[PDB]
Amino acid sequence: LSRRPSYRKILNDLSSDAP
Amino acid sequence: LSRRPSYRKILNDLSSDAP
Amino acid sequence: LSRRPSYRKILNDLSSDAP
Amino acid sequence: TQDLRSHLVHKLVQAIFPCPDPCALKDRRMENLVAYAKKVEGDMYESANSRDEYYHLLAEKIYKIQKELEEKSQVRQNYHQDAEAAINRQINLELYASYVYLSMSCYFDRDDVALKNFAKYFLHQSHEEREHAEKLMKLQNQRGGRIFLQDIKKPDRDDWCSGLNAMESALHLEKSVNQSLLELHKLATDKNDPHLCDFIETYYLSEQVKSIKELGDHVTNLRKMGAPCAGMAEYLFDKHTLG
Amino acid sequence: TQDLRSHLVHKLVQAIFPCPDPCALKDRRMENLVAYAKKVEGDMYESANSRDEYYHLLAEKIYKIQKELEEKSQVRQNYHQDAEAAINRQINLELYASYVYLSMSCYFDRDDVALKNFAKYFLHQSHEEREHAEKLMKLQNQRGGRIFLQDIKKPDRDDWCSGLNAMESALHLEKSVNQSLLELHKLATDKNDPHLCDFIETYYLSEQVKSIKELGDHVTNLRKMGAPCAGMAEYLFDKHTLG
Amino acid sequence: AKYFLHQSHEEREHAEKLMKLQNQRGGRIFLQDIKKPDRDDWCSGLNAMESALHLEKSVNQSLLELHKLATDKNDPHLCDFIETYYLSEQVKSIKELGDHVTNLRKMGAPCAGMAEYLFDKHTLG
Amino acid sequence: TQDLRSHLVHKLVQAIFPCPDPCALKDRRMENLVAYAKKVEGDMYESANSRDEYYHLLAEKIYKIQKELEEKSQVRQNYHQDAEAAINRQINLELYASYVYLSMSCYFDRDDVALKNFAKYFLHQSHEEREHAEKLMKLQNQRGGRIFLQDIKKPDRDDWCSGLNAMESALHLEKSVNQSLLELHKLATDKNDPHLCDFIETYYLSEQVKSIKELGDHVTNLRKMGAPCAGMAEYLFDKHTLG
Repeated sequence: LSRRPSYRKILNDLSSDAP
Repeated sequence: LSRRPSYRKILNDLSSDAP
Repeated sequence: LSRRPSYRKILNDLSSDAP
Repeated sequence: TQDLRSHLVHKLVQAIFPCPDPCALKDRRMENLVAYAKKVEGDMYESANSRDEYYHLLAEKIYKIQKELEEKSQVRQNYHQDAEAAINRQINLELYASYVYLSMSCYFDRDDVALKNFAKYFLHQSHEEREHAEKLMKLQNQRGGRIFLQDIKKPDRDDWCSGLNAMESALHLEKSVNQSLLELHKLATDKNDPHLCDFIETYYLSEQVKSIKELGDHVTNLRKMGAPCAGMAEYLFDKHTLG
Repeated sequence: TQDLRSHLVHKLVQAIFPCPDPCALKDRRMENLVAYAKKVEGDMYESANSRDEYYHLLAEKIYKIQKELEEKSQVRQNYHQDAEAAINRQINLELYASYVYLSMSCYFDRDDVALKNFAKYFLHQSHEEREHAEKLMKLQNQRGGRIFLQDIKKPDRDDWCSGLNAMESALHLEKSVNQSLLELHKLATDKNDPHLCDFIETYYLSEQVKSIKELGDHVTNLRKMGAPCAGMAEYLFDKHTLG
Repeated sequence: AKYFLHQSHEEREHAEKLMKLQNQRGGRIFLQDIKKPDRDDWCSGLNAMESALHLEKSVNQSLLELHKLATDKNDPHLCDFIETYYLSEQVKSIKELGDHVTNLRKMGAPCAGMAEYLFDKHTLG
Repeated sequence: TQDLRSHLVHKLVQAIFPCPDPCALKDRRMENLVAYAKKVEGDMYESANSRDEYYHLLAEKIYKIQKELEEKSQVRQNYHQDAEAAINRQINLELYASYVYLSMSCYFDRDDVALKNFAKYFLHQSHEEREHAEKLMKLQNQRGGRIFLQDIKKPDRDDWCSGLNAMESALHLEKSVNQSLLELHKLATDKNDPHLCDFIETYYLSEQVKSIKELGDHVTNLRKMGAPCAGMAEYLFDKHTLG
């Protein structure tokens, strides 16, 4: 889940890439 | 206009910040 | 074809060897 | 939307599995893996609603798949994921500080500034921060924690005004680094990690305190002499202190 | 949408004008400037259609305002904006290469790799790239061109597989750097700039060719000995070549 | 005065090296009259630095024109030697003169004799 | 015509394919290759007219077969075949110049000449040309270009008359080398090759100009003193200049 920073990292990456 | 790279820089910044 | 020097090289070699 | 889907389907085959090996193993294993990836992504696409929820579910599936294929290090002993995240944030802050110091060094060595000693001091500070970041990375690698290097942020102020504003920004950056180190020490103490917090408070906090004191002395000198209210004070501080 | 508007209205007062001076001048000038900025942004907001076109018009207005307040350097002689953009792209590529080399150095010095000589070589290469980037920045500052440091991209492959893949990636990166240097030389030749292109082809291309040759020799050795098909070849290349 | 004498010696050595390079290539050298400075009284220090910077910029422009003429007239050796063993020193001198002008403008010269004395006893001292 | 046909049929098996490998692979592949070569040469012989056209067609077939089996180097970046041919011609000219200088050194150290300093100077010049040729070969190998070493031509004048004629021949040879270097620089500039032409004009043209100037000074001294019109001038130039 959100226990690792790669969660937020991939979330921000997908929010920046996808409109 | 688009003669300087800061054009594209600010354009990409505004496209990434604003939805 | 004649785009590489080995063309002229082999041509001169065959002209010198064969009568 | 074709290039976006192509990038999303080409990045998952690398995020799930690293790199295969032709000579050691075979080649059908990577083919079966990419086939299973295509199958699962098609099943997730056929059972979706919009666009953001599908991407979130795909990211969650990638995370769950990576939960097994981790291969923990044999040297890892008493280390939590919160400590790893704190070390990653500290590394990012150190890289940002090094970038800011490099920008300051490259801003003062121009022709409109003519301050070579300030540029040399900023370059030395950037080298010290780079060495500290490399030492932190080496210490994290010795403990067995993973390092995920991300993007390095740029300074929000490209034009550092003059010298007093640059010194104030450097002091604020050093205070932020000290606060981050204190938070890291507190997290290591709360999560049972005496070695890391002790090393941080021994071989890092002293240099941070010395740098903060030096920057405070420089700010006091610039405020008492007259900077940037007069170019004479900056020249004298360049030719005397950092000279 | 309140925080976004607040950030947009707080960044323009810094993008238009740099920093004022209380002791040298007064204080009413900055107030008049920020009042005029608020007036013009309100006039642009009252005469807008959607959201993206308003932001584009605001960016164009900021650019047009910055067109006057430039203050060109007195040392600038025969230099075009295309050369400045090329130098900025080269600096960004050098920073990316330094980041990739640092990641490679921090990936091999772990416990699951146990290659100290490879880590030392990668650290030396990263230091060389950093020194080359600093020299390029100093040369650009001596000519009078502006330097706009942006974000540094991260390596797309966090896990560099083994050693052969890392060497191939380093070779591809060196080839890309050489291509960028060739493009910079061509642009400087077409835009009448013999000094910059000559300095690039003299004090940079030789080191790039040497690095490409060394990486090619390393790849050939790893392919002939047997890497990553066998851990013996990597250990012997670590203890002999880079040892 | 010592810095200006060193710069004059450097320019003299560069001129002698150019003459030797021209003699090695076989080109004739026709030495003519040497013009005098149009400003006998160099005002103070800031005006002298500005005049030196303008002179260095003119020398750099002449070197660029020479390089362009050698490139258009098929002469890679001469233009390469000029852009390698001359343009670097010219850029360094231009940067140093720009730094000196910036220092004189920020400190206060010739608006105050203290700035000139401090720049004499610190920078060139 | 039996030995000629035997040589022609024994050289094609080496010109088409280099060398096989028994321990790594098998042995039937080389047998199949030589069988296909015999079949194609028999088919070309059965469908021929005279003798020269058959040899030309065989050479063209060998070239076309070698067009595929090339294995380009991974370090090759921006390099044309015209540049390779120019480098090969320059290497041949350097070898010819080294041979001429060696002949001059071995012609003056005899008993009928008695000029040891001239022989030492010619030997030093031959060593310098040999080192320059080796450096050119190394630079070509670093870029990835192939080197096809051919026969070295002999000096057309075995008896170099005396000293003035030898100096004039050396000056003409240096002028020819300089013209070849200028042509190479022009070809590299027209074919987009700044690195090679810059290296040639930096680390080679200076030595060529110095050698041309020294040879011109020697010719002027021999013409003013009186050589070969009197043996006193040669002895004094041997015991003073090169002494």
